[PDB]
Amino acid sequence: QQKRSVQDALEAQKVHIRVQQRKGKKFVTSVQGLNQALNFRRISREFQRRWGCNGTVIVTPDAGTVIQLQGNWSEEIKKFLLDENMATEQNLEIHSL
Amino acid sequence: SNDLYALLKRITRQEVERRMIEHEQLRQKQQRVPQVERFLDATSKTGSSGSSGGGGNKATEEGCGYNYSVMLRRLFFALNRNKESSAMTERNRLPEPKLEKIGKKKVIITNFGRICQAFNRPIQDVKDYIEKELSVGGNLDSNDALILKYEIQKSTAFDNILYKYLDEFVKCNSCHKIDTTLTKEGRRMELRCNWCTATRTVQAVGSATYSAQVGKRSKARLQAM
Amino acid sequence: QATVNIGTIGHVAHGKSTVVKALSGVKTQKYHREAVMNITIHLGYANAKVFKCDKCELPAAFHAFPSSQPDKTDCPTCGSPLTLKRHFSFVDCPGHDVLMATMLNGAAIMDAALLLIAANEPFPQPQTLEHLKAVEIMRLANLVILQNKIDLVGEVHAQDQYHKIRNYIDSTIGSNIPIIPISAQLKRNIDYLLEYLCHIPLPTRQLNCPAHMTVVRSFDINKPGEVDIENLRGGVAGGTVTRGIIRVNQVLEIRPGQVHAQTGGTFSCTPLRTRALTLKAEDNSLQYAVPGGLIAVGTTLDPTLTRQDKMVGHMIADEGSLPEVYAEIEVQYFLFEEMVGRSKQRDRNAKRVQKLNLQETLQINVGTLTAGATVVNITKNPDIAKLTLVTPVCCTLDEHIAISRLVEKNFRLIGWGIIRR
Amino acid sequence: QKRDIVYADPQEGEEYAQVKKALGNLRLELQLADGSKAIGSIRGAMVRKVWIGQGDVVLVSKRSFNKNDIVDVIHRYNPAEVRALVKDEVIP
Amino acid sequence: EDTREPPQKILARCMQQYPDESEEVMRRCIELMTTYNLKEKMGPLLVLDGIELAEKEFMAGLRRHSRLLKRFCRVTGTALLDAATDEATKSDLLRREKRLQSATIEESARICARRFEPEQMVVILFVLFIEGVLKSATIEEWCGDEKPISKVDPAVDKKMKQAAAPLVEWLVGS
Amino acid sequence: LGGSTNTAVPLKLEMWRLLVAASQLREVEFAFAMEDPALKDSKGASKKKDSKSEYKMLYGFHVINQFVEREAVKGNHWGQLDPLRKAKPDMTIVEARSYLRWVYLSFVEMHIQLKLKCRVVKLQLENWRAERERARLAQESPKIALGIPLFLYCHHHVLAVIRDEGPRMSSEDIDTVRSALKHFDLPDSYYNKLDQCIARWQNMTLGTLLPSLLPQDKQLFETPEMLQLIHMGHLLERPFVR
Amino acid sequence: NCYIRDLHPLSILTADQLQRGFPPDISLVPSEVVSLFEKMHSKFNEVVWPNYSSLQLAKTLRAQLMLIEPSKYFEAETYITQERARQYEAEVKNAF
Ligand SMILES: Nc1nc2c(ncn2[C@@H]2O[C@H](COP(=O)(O)OP(=O)(O)NP(=O)(O)O)[C@@H](O)[C@H]2O)c(=O)[nH]1
Ligand SMILES: [Mg+2]
Ligand SMILES: [Zn+2]
Repeated sequence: QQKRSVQDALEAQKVHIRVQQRKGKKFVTSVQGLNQALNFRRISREFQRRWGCNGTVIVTPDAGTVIQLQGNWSEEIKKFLLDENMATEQNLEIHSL
Repeated sequence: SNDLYALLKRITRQEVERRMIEHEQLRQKQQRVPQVERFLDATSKTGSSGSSGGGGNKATEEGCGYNYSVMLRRLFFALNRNKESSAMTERNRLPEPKLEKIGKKKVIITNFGRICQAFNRPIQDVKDYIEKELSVGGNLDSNDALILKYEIQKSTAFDNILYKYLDEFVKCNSCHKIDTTLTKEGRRMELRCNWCTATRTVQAVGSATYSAQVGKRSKARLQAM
Repeated sequence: QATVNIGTIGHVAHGKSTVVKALSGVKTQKYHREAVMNITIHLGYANAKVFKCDKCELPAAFHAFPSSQPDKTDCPTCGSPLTLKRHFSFVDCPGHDVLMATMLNGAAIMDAALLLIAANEPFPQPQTLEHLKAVEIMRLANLVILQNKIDLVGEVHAQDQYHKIRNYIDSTIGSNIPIIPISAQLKRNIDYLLEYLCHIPLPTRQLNCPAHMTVVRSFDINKPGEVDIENLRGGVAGGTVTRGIIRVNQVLEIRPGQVHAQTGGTFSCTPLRTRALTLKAEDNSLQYAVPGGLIAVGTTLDPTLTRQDKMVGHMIADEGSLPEVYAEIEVQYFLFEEMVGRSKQRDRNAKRVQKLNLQETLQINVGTLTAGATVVNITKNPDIAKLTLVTPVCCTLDEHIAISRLVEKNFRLIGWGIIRR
Repeated sequence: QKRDIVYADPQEGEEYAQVKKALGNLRLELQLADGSKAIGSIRGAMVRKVWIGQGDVVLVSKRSFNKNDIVDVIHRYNPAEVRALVKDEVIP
Repeated sequence: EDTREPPQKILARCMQQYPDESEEVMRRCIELMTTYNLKEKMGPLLVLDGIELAEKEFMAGLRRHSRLLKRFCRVTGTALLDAATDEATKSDLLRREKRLQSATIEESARICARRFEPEQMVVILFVLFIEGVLKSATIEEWCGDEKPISKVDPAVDKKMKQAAAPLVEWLVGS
Repeated sequence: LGGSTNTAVPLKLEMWRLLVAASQLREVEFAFAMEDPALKDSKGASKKKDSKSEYKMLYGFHVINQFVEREAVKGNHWGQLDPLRKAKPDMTIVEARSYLRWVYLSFVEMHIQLKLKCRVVKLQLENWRAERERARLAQESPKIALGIPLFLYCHHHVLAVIRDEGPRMSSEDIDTVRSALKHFDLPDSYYNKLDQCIARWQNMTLGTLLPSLLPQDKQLFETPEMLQLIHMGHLLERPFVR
Repeated sequence: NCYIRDLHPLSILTADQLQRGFPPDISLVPSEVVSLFEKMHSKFNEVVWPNYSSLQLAKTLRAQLMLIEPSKYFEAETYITQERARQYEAEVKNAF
């Protein structure tokens, strides 16, 4: 009840996005902070098909179920998680630009 | 003016007629009623001492508090006759960072030292935040011109980075204004305002979650031999 | 000790604990509070004594700190000795969305509150309004409306604001409550404020009826004590008294007591008999507790739980005095028309409340309780629901209930009820 | 040589505006410093003699015969002059 | 319904007695009905209604309970203007003035049906418009009068005609 | 504050004013102005018919529902000053429909610019108040220089009405008269007469309009500025014939 | 610095004012005519005046002067002076 509600609506769940550059004008992008329950294969395979990209479903020690993409995308990696209960609009880090 | 009676057809017709002459009687009658009604409310005449002084609370509500606050707010001499004209919305002036493209890889930022001074934060700490976001190396040292391995087409668009730093760390969310000064309170607790002294805490970056991989290899393994 | 309990309401980012900080000089923490930043989360308490400054009404300038003003035994503002009038406690009831239910928990304790609005936002937010309707369940008469920030923006926008607010009030709740400027991280215009609090009268209470206490705090064990007698420096039932005189070395019953699991489908709960070790209020120690004020009644027996407050909505009385424990409460409910706490565009554009129906998650905020309920019956008589509570509630009055429902990962007042029982 | 800076004439088309993102087939997406959203183009004397990047500020023209067709980039302001312009009194 | 008939009576009686003592303040009442909705709500339906205030005293007691009937009968009431949006808040208000003024003419002929004379309906309606209780259209106060009641049905087709010609005849300025 | 948006609007207002015989309507041709009043008249009719007491912008393709009031309410004519003044008298004949439309659109113009002007008045106002307060300190609060624009604008604004319907009185008329009352206190009977005049001009929709809600004094510097000693005695820009 | 100084009536000699009265230039307001009018009004009444509560030369002139001023008083519905201004001007200069 209320307890869980709070413990969830005000704690944990913090959603990282980042952008970097491979070279010249080539770029890369990641996402982290998404819950284990969700199938990563289904989100990654969406992003891809909606624009020439390239995903992954990488699992890294103590940071795992972290997925990256090819190209600079920051805007749409925020936009798509806003309407979709994936980011309480409060946990949205951008490290781009 | 206006009578009240047990009206009947004939008497109804009187009222009808009286109105038809001029509509002033009814109009101005109910202009006069709210005048003395509202006087009686605000200055109070209500029964029982606690509600009488309740409408006396109301009486001293009427600008009286705000009046004493006029002379007060003028007497501080820091809400009045200053650089608030523009410093209000933060319209403050910040040195416009200025760049160089050396080697078509690196970007040297000459104005680094001057900039860091202006919002009154030290050297190494400011540098950290910048370099973390962009996820590059480079250092400072030198003649206090920064170096970065990040490559961009030469622009004024470095500003976005600075904006993030300034709206997290230095800029209070009370007034919008930087005169601010960092403190050490408890563990991971810092920051103070001093132009109205509404204290605010903030926390400092220590990233280390995910960075990906980029991007040559062979060399990496070779060095990590 | 404190004689009169003064709460604080207002949406977050308009000040709450800020006004309290001005007067008391103390702040509240729990560690977690820092990590989320400017969320208060649980409840405030502090104490500041009233002593009349005798040439003060509204003098031009003095020190920002309130020690020249009341909470001192000597006056430098009139330059003469002070004389007692009153003493107050403070309580801070949250203004954040999620924290509705814990505002409710602390809403039946108080004997008045300060509404806080600020000039830096729009007219009436949603959360403000929702606070007000919450009050009207427990039916406080005294209320005071304030503008926290008036010196951070101009002396133009101030006036307008005041006119609008002024219109709106005494068209909702009479008494024509005053609307007042203050500052309280610049800590000015207390003198003004204080003068209005002085005039708020003594309430009446009963001091010779069987004991009744409402608990909202627990845990004070250690760290340190560490060496010697070893641990700890047993616990408390830290809360307010409404009836009777809680003296030292009396025998107390906790009437929800220790909760025991279901044995198949029917649960049972057994009272806990406990003794008063000491009465502690403020930094002083009492020998008897008078109704009103937060008294830390020292409890005894066993360990486990009651870590920060697992005494949520618990009632303490004397031995042989039992407020009747009910697992099922027959609630006669009345709903509001507007789902307050909704944020869309403007408060006045709100969505309308949906009817109460079978099989839905409720809540039920019986006073200081936060018991989970499911509607099993809408039928017994029209507009009566026989609601089964998992966590038992003790009746001492007919009980005035606020009903909260989940709207979207958070409950938002929907109506009020009274128990027929 | 000559001036590197010109000012808009409010008549005969010509109004300041800023690039947003870039689009294929020589066209780009363009937005007005008073009005609503727009789509621009470019002239053939700037087809790869001049590169107009995103968030660069420029000077349009507008069609004489029919408004609300499409508009076109007839000049570019070097970054040196943008800061100066924006300062003085002129554009947001 | 609720098996709790009584407070609906005490509603009425507290709107007799609060006027009796002091006619000066009538403010509280605004929070009185908020607690006590158990019947079918509405403002002037339950504030014109009383005990002996609304029966025997009705005629003169109308103009001796004035202020609170200008707080409920005339408008629901707000001061709002915006140089931003304020188009849809137009009809939001207007619908609630529409419903209000109209069905207070139901309440008029439901008090004049325990105080039966066709004429004494006419009386009251003018003593509304004379004060600040109403000041809006006499269209409302004629067309509405014929016949809004079915809560008391059987005054219908006589009281109809007598609702009055002088209403219409002052309306058009004739 | 600010105050950039405020300048950005007159650009727009200059455009829309000139778009209107850029192209939207031409509909039918004038054809010489049959008369000026006829506009007002059949606006009166069309607005009465389907009323929210607003009409204008909403459901923007009411251009149809002339057809209603044409084929029904078909005559011999209702509001028949038109046919009389014409010869041939057209009634349901197509020309008449065109006329009606041309009224409706040419009025939507007037209204939709009026809105913007009201906003302008508000933004003129607020910065002049904030100015004044700062100089209250002096307690003689000057100056007459910066608020002559406010006043002169409210003149311009107001006298856009001979042609116009009553706009929404709530925001609009109030926001005008209180920049001439609440924030410019002045002698009364200038006030009283002026508000009578505004009712006259307005009417063809509504007379009254008593704008009596919240006059307030923190402002009283005037008389040594008087009422026509800020006209004769301080104007440089000062209306001209056209 | 400055220095840019204004000017006004000027020289017009009492015989040039007599004969030519008023020869152009004329006016430019703000404040210009209004000042002059203030002067005339006060100076006329201010003489006390020691004869001339008769002969009817007085009451003629005084009345005529009083009739000038209602232009200054009652002209403007809003903040407008229509061109009705310079009729006020032509008045005061013909008077003087
Ligand atoms: N300038 C100024 N700052 C103020 C004023 N009132 C409060 N503040 C600032 O606002 C901040 C918030 O204080 P706080 O009381 O925690 O806000 P809150 O509304 O109580 N938090 P919560 O909503 O969770 O209860 C404080 O840092 C204080 O400095 C005021 O009147 N003026
Ligand atoms: Mg707080
Ligand atoms: Zn500050």
